[PDB]
This record gives sequence, C-alpha cells and structure tokens, in this order.
Amino acid sequence: KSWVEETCESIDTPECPAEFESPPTLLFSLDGFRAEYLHTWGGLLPVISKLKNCGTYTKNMRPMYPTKAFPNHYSIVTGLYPESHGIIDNKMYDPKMNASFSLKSKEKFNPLWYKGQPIWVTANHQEVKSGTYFWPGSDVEIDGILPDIYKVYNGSVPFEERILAVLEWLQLPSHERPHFYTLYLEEPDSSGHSHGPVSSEVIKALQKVDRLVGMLMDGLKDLGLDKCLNLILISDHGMEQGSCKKYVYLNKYLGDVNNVKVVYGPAARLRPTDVPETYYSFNYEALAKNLSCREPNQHFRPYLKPFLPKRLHFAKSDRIEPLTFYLDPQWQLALNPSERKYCGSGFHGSDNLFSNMQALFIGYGPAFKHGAEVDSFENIEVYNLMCDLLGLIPAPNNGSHGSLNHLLKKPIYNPSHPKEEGFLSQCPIKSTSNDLGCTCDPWIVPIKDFEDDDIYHMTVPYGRPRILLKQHRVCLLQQQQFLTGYSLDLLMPLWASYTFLSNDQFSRDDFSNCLYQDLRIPLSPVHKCSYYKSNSKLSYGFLTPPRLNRVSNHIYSEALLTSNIVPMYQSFQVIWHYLHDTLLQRYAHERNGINVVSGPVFDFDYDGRYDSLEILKQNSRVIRSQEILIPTHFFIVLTSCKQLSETPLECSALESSAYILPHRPDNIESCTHGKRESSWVEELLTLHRARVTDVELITGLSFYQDRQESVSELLRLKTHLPIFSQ
Ligand SMILES: *[C@@H]1O[C@H](CO)[C@@H](O[C@@H]2O[C@H](CO)[C@@H](O[C@H]3O[C@H](CO)[C@@H](O)[C@H](O)[C@@H]3O)[C@H](O)[C@H]2NC(C)=O)[C@H](O)[C@H]1NC(C)=O
Ligand SMILES: Nc1ncnc2c1ncn2[C@@H]1O[C@H](COP(=O)(O)O)[C@@H](O)[C@H]1O
Ligand SMILES: *[C@@H]1O[C@H](CO)[C@@H](O)[C@H](O)[C@H]1NC(C)=O
Ligand SMILES: *[C@@H]1O[C@H](CO)[C@@H](O)[C@H](O)[C@H]1NC(C)=O
Ligand SMILES: *[C@@H]1O[C@H](CO)[C@@H](O)[C@H](O)[C@H]1NC(C)=O
Ligand SMILES: [Ca+2]
Ligand SMILES: [Cl-]
Ligand SMILES: [Cl-]
Ligand SMILES: [Cl-]
Ligand SMILES: [Cl-]
Ligand SMILES: [Cl-]
Ligand SMILES: [Cl-]
Ligand SMILES: [Zn+2]
Ligand SMILES: [Zn+2]
Repeated sequence: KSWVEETCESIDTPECPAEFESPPTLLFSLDGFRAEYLHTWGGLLPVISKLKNCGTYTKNMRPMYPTKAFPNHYSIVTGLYPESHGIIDNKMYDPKMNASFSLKSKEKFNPLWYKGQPIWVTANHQEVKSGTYFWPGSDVEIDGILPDIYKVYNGSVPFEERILAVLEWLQLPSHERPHFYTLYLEEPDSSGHSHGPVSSEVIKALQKVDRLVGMLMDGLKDLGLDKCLNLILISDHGMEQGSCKKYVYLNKYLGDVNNVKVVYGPAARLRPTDVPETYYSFNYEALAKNLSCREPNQHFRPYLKPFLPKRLHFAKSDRIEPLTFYLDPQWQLALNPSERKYCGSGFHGSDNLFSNMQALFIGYGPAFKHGAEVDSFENIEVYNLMCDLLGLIPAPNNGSHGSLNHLLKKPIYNPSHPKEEGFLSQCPIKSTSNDLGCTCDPWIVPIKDFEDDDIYHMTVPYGRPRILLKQHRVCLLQQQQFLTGYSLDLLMPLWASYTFLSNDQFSRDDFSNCLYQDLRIPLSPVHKCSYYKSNSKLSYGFLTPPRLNRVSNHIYSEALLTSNIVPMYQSFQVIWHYLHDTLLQRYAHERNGINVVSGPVFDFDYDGRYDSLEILKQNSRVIRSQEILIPTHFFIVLTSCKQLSETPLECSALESSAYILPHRPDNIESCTHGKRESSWVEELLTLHRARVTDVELITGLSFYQDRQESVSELLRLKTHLPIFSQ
C-alpha cells in the first residue's frame, strides 16, 4: 500500500537502513502556499493532512518582509532578515555595484548579491553534503561553495522529474550521498497569480502538489526511508487577490514624471532614474511629504526607510531604496498604469503580519513531535532548527536558537539567558543641590528631605531587565512605586519598571514645568526645567507616569525626579500622554493589571540594534547651546497573566505585548486631520507593535530572566507577534 494509507504511528527512534547512520533532512517548498489553503481545503489534500496530523504543524508560519519568493526562500536557509542576507526582493538595484538584480537575468548568478551563510554552505564547512533540486542561491557559488549536487534553476523541468532525481540521490553510497536536500515547486504560486487565490484553478493546483508530496513519501517508503527522514514542508509566503480598483498610481499626485523609478506592488520602493549619480542626493523627503495624507483613508503611506515599523527589519541594506511605501491589505502601488503588470491578478509582497501572507510549515519525521500544533513562528527560526537536525553549529543569524525546541521530541540545543555585560554600581546621594528653574504649582508635594524586597518585587515581578550593553555604566534607582535603570554614561534612564493594577487611580492635577533634582545622579544642564522652557525644538517626557499614585491621592512626586525624564518632542507627547492617560488604564482593566517597562531607544544607523558610543556621539545635536541625544524611538513592554484571575504579581504564565514607537517631531505619519485621537494613537501603536526580542535587540536589555519557565519557553514568549486577521 501507499504511505498516505498507512495508519499514523509514533517514530520514537529513527528506523533507518544500515547504510544510514542518521536521518537526512529534506526542505520541500510549495511556492505561494498560503496557510489558509490548508485551513479551508484540508479535506481535499489527504497527503498533506496526514503529514500535519501525524507531525508538527503551525496554523501560520510568519514570513519575512517583503513577502516575495527570493527574500523568503533565502531567509529560510540563512536564518537572516533580507536586509542582512542581501536579497531584499526579486528585483533590486545596488548603487555601489551600479547593477540590477532580476530572476531572468545573468545577475541572478552573481555571487555579490548573496550574503550570509546558507545551510548548504554551513553543512559543507562541517563535512556534511548537500543536494539541492532548485532553491534561490543554490545554483550560485556562495563563499566559493556550491551544493554537492545542484541544479541550475529551470522552471520547465516537470515536477515528477525533480522528485525522482532526489530519490536517486538518496540511493548514492555514503561517501557521495547528501545529508541535506531541497525540493521546490512553482505551484500553487502560479495558479494563485493567474486565477486568484480563491479559484477552482488553485484547488486543482493544491490537489496536484498534494499528489506529488505523496509520490515523494511513497518513494521514501519504497526505499525504507519513510521513518528515517526529517521532512520540512514549507512555503515562502501567502497570496492575496488584487484589484484594478485597489491600485495607487503616483502620477495622480506628481503628474506624468519620468525622473523616478518605482518598484511596483504592495511593498513599493522609489529611486531616481539617474543612478548612481543622484542615488543619495535625490530629495526623497520632499517626495515623501508630497505623497503624505493626500486622500481620506489613504490606502498607501510613504516611509523613509528608517521610519518603517522596526518589526519589519527592512532598512539596513543599501539595496533598500531611501523611500518605501506601506500598503493596506489587497492594495498595490505603481508610478503609473504603464509601470506595472496586470492589476487584477493574485499577488503577494504585503506586510508579513497580514493573515493572507502567512505561510505553510509542517515538520514530519523521527525528530518532530506527532500530532503537535504550535503557535506561529517566523521563518528565520528554521535555519537553527535545520542545523540541529543535521548536527551543525549555526552561523550567526537572527533566529533565537532554542525557541523551536517545543517542536522536537528530543531538543538538541539547550539555550541560556544572555549574560549581563553592563557595569552596575550604586549611585550615592550627593548633598549639592542646584536651581533647576522650575515653577512647581502649589498642589505639588515637594520632597523636603531626600535622604526592600517587597517593593522591589512589586516593581520588577519577573526580575529586573538585564543590561546587555557591553561595559555600559548603570545604577539602579529604587522608588516606592517604580525602579529605574539609570545610565551614568548618557545621564538619562534606560528603563523604568512599574506595576499598574486594575483598581489603581490616576491623579487629575497638573504638573507642568515641575521637576525635583535626583541627588543620586550627576546633574546635567539638560536635566533642568529652564533648558526646555519655551524650547520649540524639544521638550521632556516621563517614563513612569506621575499621575499614577497607588497609595496616596496626589501627584506622585517621586516620578518628578530628574532621573525619570527623557528628551521628547511636543508632537510625540500627544501619543505618549494619550498612551499613559487613557490607554494604559483600559489595558489594566482588560488584563487585570499590567506591568510596564518603558525607555528610550537609540538606533541612528537603523540596524535594529543598539548604537555604540561612537555612533551616539556622531548623532548628538546642539540645542540651546547644549549637546543632547534625542531618542529615535521609545519602547514599552506590557506584561500580565494568561489567566485573568491573576494579577501581574502572581502570574502562572505571561501575556506580553511590546511596541517600538517612532519618535518623530510631527505626526504626519498618522494623518491626524479629522480623526479621533482615540483611533489614530491606538492605530499607530498597533502598527508599531514588536516582538519582545525586537526590543531586546535595539535596547541591549534582556527581560524576564528571573521567571521559572525554561529559557526556551521564554524565547517563545519573547519572539511572538500577533497577526492582523483580515
Ligand atoms: C541579524 O543577524 C546578523 C548576523 O549576526 C546581524 O548582522 C551582523 O551585524 C554585525 C554588526 O552590524 C556585523 O558585524 C561587524 O560589522 C562591521 C564589519 O562589517 C564591523 O565594523 C562591526 O564592528 C562588526 O564587527 C556582521 O557583519 C553582521 N553579519 C551579517 C551576516 O550581516 C544583524 O545585526 C542581525 N539583525 C538584528 C536586527 O539583530
Ligand atoms: N531558483 C530560482 N531562480 C530563478 N527564478 C526562480 C527560482 N525559484 C523560483 N523562481 C521563479 O520565481 C517566481 C516566483 O516568485 P514569487 O512570485 O515572488 O513567488 C517564478 O517565476 C519562479 O519560476
Ligand atoms: C551604470 O551601469 C550602466 C549599465 O547598466 C551604465 O549605462 C552606466 O554608465 C553606469 N554608470 C556609472 C556611473 O558607471
Ligand atoms: C529546461 O528543462 C526542460 C526539461 O523538460 C528542457 O526541455 C529545457 O531544455 C531546459 N532548459 C535548459 C536551458 O536546460
Ligand atoms: C513637495 O515637493 C517639492 C519638491 O518639488 C518640495 O519643495 C516641497 O517642499 C514639497 N511639499 C511639502 C509639503 O513638503
Ligand atoms: Ca543601531
Ligand atoms: Cl546588502
Ligand atoms: Cl529594481
Ligand atoms: Cl488611496
Ligand atoms: Cl506579486
Ligand atoms: Cl532525527
Ligand atoms: Cl516564575
Ligand atoms: Zn513565492
Ligand atoms: Zn508569486
């Protein structure tokens, strides 16, 4: 009988022919197989359903942005964001090479496009052979290496021939046989484009690839390998239905210009035509502002690339144009109707948290659990996983090694929390006080005389954030209601942590132009009220909100300490004040309290990681005759319990939400004219949600280290991001 007809049985030990010391791994891509195809038509796909039911499955594998074939396939086999592995789209221009990349051109085989270390190169360096029957990058010499058996891409090769060849490769003698294999099919991507994702044609394509996977499995069974092979069935992205009525043309606002080139689609990019001469001198900001807030409920938004949501990690490469566009679901953008393909086809490329962009993942074999359904994870985590299946040490990458251990019968790698590399000190009281220039109102209660586990636990119930910032000088400042990690190198707080219960009340009093000098920290001129007084360029904001006073009735005066302020634009205060005066109270009511950590972010070189000291010094600004460092973003992490009966101080299990809010000196991003503040501030927050791990990378902080969950369980928590359901 066939493999699909056999009953599902646990493979607790690999059942291998004597000529196999261990099971191979096969990575099998079904291009453009959106996660929902299996949600809805699983009854029509018996083979893929058995792999899912007898294996390890997630309803949604999150792809990378932009959700295109080449960036995502290459992310899968490198563990890297496209901005790091260099393949940021199927078509690219590189201003330093002055070259264009495309899939149907000679440049596809130019090794200079492909960065990082794909898994077959990792394997080569560690004496493991590879056999690839198509995979982006696998027919290109990368690090002077090619797969041991590889095929130049040719989409005309019949699907059956591809599967048959891998089955012959598996019969080679040990000294020639690969241990890692790839297979790739162009369906159901092709039918999804030509006829739309919801069509009888896509269904026929799904049935066709399901039959083909069964041909593979039956071949493995014939070879005695169907219980000696770790199968990863995967896709690169999902599929959306495009419309000629949902297509933006920039010539509507710019006129019929030809001095710019637009990469059309849902993740459009813009550069001048006169390159490389004007690639950097072109006035991108003027163009972006001419395209901002032009329509009510505008379905596209221009972004200079450092200002895109950090969760997309789409800016560091010089192949990413300085101007990009963010598109609503189902919408696309081109310069004009002549600079695009057909406007009514299936398409992809959109935000990688859109539901219809989500991808397929099934793991089947000795190493994978049987009948396990796990929460969503990003495809950059798969490289580490394949390294564990193959016995390989991973190259440095963006996956969190160990975060997928719950997919495995017997985890290979036991992860550890990162060490604290900061220099921690106690900050003593200095008895010298200076005039800050403040004009505190009469109802503000002064701190007349300046000169603890329970208080400590209340403020940091999961352990204090750890300082990963190498050799950075930090002292902890304890208050009754919050804890501060204070930077002695920057003279501003790196984080503040406090807990906010459902019944806690906020104060109504004003506290304008009022601060109290923290005698435990060195006094800076940019600590004083007089620095920010009538300062049109810059104001200051608080990390812990002074209106929150759990025990007393007035403004919480300890939150007015100079150790609790950060430089803050007036425009961003609209967001920050609404967040802390309105949203936080509702979230505490919805979540039975929330614990909060917030702080500044400095990522001036837009690489998603904290800046070195030399980078900070280069980006200092003189404002009112003083050097000042203005954060690029502000982060906030909200934690509460899975069970609503528990307060954030007694959680059996954690519920985490994180955000990395851009710190812009206007609110043009939100097109605020005619909108309720309730709507647009919360909409901005949702768009700029992030993984906890994203916050960790960009601040050099590590969270939750005193929790009793295993490190791998905490990595799952910290790598999660909610999908926007359509
Ligand atoms: C995703 O993982 C990537 C791999 O670890 C990581 O990229 C690495 O980033 C570092 C720092 O930018 C680079 O290291 C060196 O870079 C230059 C020389 O090119 C030096 O001046 C630096 O001091 C440093 O020694 C690595 O070259 C780079 N590796 C790769 C493959 O790109 C990304 O930073 C990670 N992304 C995020 C958001 O965490
Ligand atoms: N290794 C490859 N080299 C070149 N083109 C490829 C390769 N793999 C897939 N393709 C093509 O990429 C296109 C699909 O891209 P996408 O629509 O972004 O999913 C189709 O034209 C495929 O034939
Ligand atoms: C860039 O390359 C193109 C070839 O595609 C060539 O026409 C142009 O002269 C080059 N520009 C420079 C500055 O070398
Ligand atoms: C692509 O594959 C088909 C196999 O059916 C073959 O006819 C064609 O010649 C191949 N193209 C190249 C360039 O090898
Ligand atoms: C629109 O573009 C022009 C450049 O042609 C620029 O001078 C102008 O400042 C832009 N408008 C806005 C509102 O930024
Ligand atoms: Ca940085
Ligand atoms: Cl690059
Ligand atoms: Cl391009
Ligand atoms: Cl629009
Ligand atoms: Cl597309
Ligand atoms: Cl195994
Ligand atoms: Cl715990
Ligand atoms: Zn694809
Ligand atoms: Zn496609």
